[PDB]
Amino acid sequence: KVSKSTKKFQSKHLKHTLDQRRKEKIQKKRIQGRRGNKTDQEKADAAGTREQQQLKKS
Amino acid sequence: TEEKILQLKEDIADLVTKVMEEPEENTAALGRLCKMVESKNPNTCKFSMLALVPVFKSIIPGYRIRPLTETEKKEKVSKEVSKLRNFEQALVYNYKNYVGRLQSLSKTPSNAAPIQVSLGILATQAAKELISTASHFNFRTDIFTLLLRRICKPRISTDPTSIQIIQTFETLLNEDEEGSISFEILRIFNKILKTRNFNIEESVLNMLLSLDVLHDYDPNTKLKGNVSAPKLKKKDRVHLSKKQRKARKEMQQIEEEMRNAEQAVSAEERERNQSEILKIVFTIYLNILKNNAKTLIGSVLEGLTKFGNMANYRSLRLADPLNNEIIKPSVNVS
Amino acid sequence: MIKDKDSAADADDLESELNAMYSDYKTRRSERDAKFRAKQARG
Amino acid sequence: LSRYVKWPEYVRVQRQKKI
Amino acid sequence: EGDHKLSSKARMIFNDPIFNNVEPFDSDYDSEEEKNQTKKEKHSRDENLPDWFLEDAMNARPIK
Repeated sequence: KVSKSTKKFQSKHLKHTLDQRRKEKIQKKRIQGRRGNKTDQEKADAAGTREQQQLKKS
Repeated sequence: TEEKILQLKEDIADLVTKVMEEPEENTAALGRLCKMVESKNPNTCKFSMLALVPVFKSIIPGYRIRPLTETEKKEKVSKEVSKLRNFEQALVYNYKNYVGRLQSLSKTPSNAAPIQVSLGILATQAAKELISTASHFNFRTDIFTLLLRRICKPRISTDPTSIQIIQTFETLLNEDEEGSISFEILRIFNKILKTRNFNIEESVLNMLLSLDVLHDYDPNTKLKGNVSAPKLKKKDRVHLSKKQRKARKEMQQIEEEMRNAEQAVSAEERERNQSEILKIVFTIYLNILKNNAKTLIGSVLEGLTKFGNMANYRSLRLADPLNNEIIKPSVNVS
Repeated sequence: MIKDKDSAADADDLESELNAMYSDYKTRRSERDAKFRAKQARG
Repeated sequence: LSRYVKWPEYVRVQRQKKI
Repeated sequence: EGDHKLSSKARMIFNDPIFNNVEPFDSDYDSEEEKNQTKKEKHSRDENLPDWFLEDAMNARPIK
């Protein structure tokens, strides 16, 4: 037996939820192959510490 | 006199223990201990002056003590605050006297008896050790002046403390980002150099190479891995009354705007300090070049190469530059 | 209750009180922004 | 605090003119 | 205990690393010249009434 909340959500919010999920998937697929999309932690790891930077400068 | 030395050490230790654990109402102990430094007996002066360094390094607060005078207050309403104010004023007075004595003892023309030279060396070591943490305190200018006068001597190789003082100054300039302490040191350094017609050792001039205020790094540099609990867990909280929680919210909302304003002020002051320090450093370098000192050219050119873009013979020197293991000299090679 | 009078000491005390009032007024009026408080910290 | 509220403006002004 | 000459507190106080080896052409700096220079600089960089009455870049364009 279907619960009341399930009926309400499927009658009200299912369509836009599915559309937004599709749009998010499309955007992720589009930007998967692009170059220049990195997380802050990854950017910090690539940048290195200060001492690593004086090592690189030398 | 050896038993007298033991009795003096016992008295100093007793005073240090008396003032160490709870210094607010043991003020007279600290006052007498500081008075012992001015004693004409070399033994008392040495032992008290060397023992007072940990005392100050522990009892100096985390800020600068303002000259809070009663004229604007007219309060007379304090029970545990009045004693704190008295302790702060007495600490300022005693620290002032101690720093003055250190400065007076540092000045030794190297012609008196060796006891006075030893006194000056010990005073210089005490001042060097004190400035590592008392830089954010009153009368730092006197310590900076005496240390730089010791460093800016024409001959410093015979001094057994020049290495340590240069290392401390380099560390201070390296770890200072805002540029306040760096500018404060550079003003005195320029003032001393102008008196000596810009005549120092390449090694001395090498301290300006460590100025952090004249350095730029990656906007997203990786700091050290620092891990801490983000928030206290909800089920492990301490009970707070409604008034306590409201006061907590109010103080948090005040602290957030105070932090924002502090960041803005630091950002706007770093640029001005950087400009002033660039002016001073370039003036010093150009005056050295015009004087044409054969033993200072390489360091000057290295400084210009390092700090040029921020603007609008190793056996002939001691005290290799700070972080020399990674700072490969661009122009001042061997 | 104090039954004593001074000629110039009263005027000097009045001047000191006025100076303290003006200084407190200046500080209160200038502390309306947190930037001044932050600057005073490093002052 | 702001203790100036112990003096009204007219009193403060008439004492400032005394100086 | 160990039967030392100094007391335990005195032993702790005087065994700190600061108590190391602690056992009981030519020129001298010209303070007068620097004082005169500071006075000249102060002159080159710039009474009974109350205060409430009287008052009433080399880093501008770097490469970045």
